[PDB]
Amino acid sequence: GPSVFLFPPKPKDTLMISRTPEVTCVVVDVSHEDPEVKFNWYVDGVEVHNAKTKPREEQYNSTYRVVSVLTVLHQDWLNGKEYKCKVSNKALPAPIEKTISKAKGQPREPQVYTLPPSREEMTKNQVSLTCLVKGFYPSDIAVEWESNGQPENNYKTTPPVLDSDGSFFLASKLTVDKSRWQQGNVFSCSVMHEALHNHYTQKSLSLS
Amino acid sequence: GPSVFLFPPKPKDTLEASRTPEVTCVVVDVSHEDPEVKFNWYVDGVEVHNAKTKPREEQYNSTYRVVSVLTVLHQDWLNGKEYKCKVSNKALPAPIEKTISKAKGQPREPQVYTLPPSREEMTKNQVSLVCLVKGFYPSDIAVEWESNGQPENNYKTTPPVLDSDGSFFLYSVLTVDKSRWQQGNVFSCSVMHEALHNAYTQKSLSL
Amino acid sequence: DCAWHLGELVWCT
Ligand SMILES: *[C@@H]1O[C@H](CO[C@@H]2O[C@@H](C)[C@@H](O)[C@@H](O)[C@@H]2O)[C@@H](O[C@@H]2O[C@H](CO)[C@@H](O[C@@H]3O[C@H](CO[C@H]4O[C@H](CO)[C@@H](O)[C@H](O)[C@@H]4O[C@@H]4O[C@H](CO)[C@@H](O[C@@H]5O[C@H](CO)[C@H](O)[C@H](O)[C@H]5O)[C@H](O)[C@H]4NC(C)=O)[C@@H](O)[C@H](O[C@H]4O[C@H](CO)[C@@H](O)[C@H](O)[C@@H]4O)[C@@H]3O)[C@H](O)[C@H]2NC(C)=O)[C@H](O)[C@H]1NC(C)=O
Ligand SMILES: *[C@@H]1O[C@H](CO[C@@H]2O[C@@H](C)[C@@H](O)[C@@H](O)[C@@H]2O)[C@@H](O[C@@H]2O[C@H](CO)[C@@H](O[C@@H]3O[C@H](CO[C@H]4O[C@H](CO)[C@@H](O)[C@H](O)[C@@H]4O[C@@H]4O[C@H](CO)[C@@H](O[C@@H]5O[C@H](CO)[C@H](O)[C@H](O)[C@H]5O)[C@H](O)[C@H]4NC(C)=O)[C@@H](O)[C@H](O[C@H]4O[C@H](CO)[C@@H](O)[C@H](O)[C@@H]4O)[C@@H]3O)[C@H](O)[C@H]2NC(C)=O)[C@H](O)[C@H]1NC(C)=O
Repeated sequence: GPSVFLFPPKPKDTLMISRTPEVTCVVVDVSHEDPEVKFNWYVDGVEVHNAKTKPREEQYNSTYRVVSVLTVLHQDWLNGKEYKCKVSNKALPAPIEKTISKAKGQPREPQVYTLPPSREEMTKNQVSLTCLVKGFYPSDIAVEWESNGQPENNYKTTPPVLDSDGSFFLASKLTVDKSRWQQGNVFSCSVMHEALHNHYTQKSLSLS
Repeated sequence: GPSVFLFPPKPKDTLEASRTPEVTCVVVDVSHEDPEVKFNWYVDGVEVHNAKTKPREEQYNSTYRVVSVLTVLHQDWLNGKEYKCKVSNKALPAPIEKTISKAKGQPREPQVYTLPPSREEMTKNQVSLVCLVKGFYPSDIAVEWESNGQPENNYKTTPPVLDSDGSFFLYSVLTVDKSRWQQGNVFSCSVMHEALHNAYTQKSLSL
Repeated sequence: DCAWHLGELVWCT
């Protein structure tokens, strides 16, 4: 029979007032014989009605994928409201319910520290600029790098690691040509998190 | 029917001459009516007979968990030999085969760089000492910290992350009381990897 | 005061 999967909004979308956060109820294994699916939505037990169904998609394995999308307010998500999707279909002895929400717990402000390359890396063609982000809760975050207003895309970021005090830490490493580091260019670590002032902080780093 | 899982040895076990690395074949969902499981091991297609079975263990969800452990030689595993566990049982229509070995591809030597606490961190109770380990392949690694011959346990290490050049990297972060750092103590980052000289290196850091 | 990110508005208190 049909199965249900319910996904949160992207961190960025909940954090940027100019973006639109949405939760997504995905129903897989929908039969050709009974493709009609009914969605009910609840925000903290109270039903809402502004969900919209995305176009039906036929899958290579003879089933349909049906997806309902509920737009949410930023602050409802950040305040920790609970979102329930209830799915009904004829080929289903009983309706399936699924609930998701922000991680429970007091939010803690990330501490953001930029770290130049080791004197030992200076021999190499390319150098590592490190952004250490520690002491944040929950683990929902965005880390990006830039220089002179332009995104620097040659970075990688570790997944959040759970620390011994109950918060999370990660590190983000941007690899630049040594010559650009020598050239006095300023690089910036952009961190977005609910518990930061205005959801945003930026830390800069240049040849000392 | 039963299900099978085959686990690689610990990175540290393969890299330290004194420790004994092993491949582990786990069978779950073994029934009460047919608990007998036959294991056949092969090393590069060649059957070997030195596997040892662990005590049968009751899971209390109607099933047994049955484990076979095959000891391997350091060089055999590092030189990429392939290990196959064949599991037979009455509840299987056909025997189940699993195979594991080291990740393939030219091993690359990790670069180990130690990073002091930021000036901005220096107002806090405790500071973070960072060890950046980059440029390594495969991702089988171990990282530890010490000071004056004594292990420093208050650290966390990220899992290895795949980098744009096909090598891996991680960060390990040791958190110490600011005072300990301020007073000039040396802290060391120990890294074990098949591609290091003597499968080991150590980098140190102090104010 | 307001935070911006690559031109786009982040948040204002
Ligand atoms: C017939 O085929 C279908 C479809 O199969 C696809 O095509 C075929 C040909 C094959 O190639 C498949 O591999 C293809 O997927 C089968 O449907 C699949 O069933 C699986 C289980 O039945 C299900 O697994 C579950 O996946 C969860 C994660 O799903 C993610 O990621 C996968 C890939 O990693 C991706 O394919 C999925 O679509 C889904 O992607 C996320 O979607 C959401 C919502 O769209 C996104 O969130 C939104 O994003 C928008 C912007 O676009 C916006 O920002 C919104 O704010 C936001 O809400 C999100 O970004 C996407 N993420 C990514 C990374 O893409 C797992 O978490 C889950 O695991 C959990 O449950 C398990 C138990 O089942 C537990 O083991 C586990 O612990 C977890 O708790 C599941 O494994 C597949 O997703 C599903 N595939 C699709 C496409 O729906 C079908 O099974 C098969 N039927 C038969 C009878 O054979
Ligand atoms: C009855 O219960 C059993 C037992 O379950 C336990 O008890 C019950 C009552 C509950 O309380 C459970 O919560 C308990 O776990 C059920 O058995 C489970 O079945 C699962 C699937 O059927 C199976 O899932 C697969 O797990 C793999 C990872 O397993 C790891 O990690 C888990 C924890 O994360 C751990 O529980 C496992 O034991 C196993 O741990 C590793 O063990 C190996 C071997 O011992 C270790 O390697 C050795 O280490 C020693 C040092 O000690 C030495 O150095 C050796 O050299 C070395 O080899 C290793 O260190 C351990 N790792 C860790 C992290 O601890 C997944 O990889 C796998 O996923 C893969 O396959 C999936 C598809 O199937 C894919 O989706 C996926 O992406 C992967 O490709 C599975 O998820 C559980 O492991 C299994 N649990 C146990 C304990 O056996 C049983 O199902 C249930 N029956 C019924 C009918 O309900």
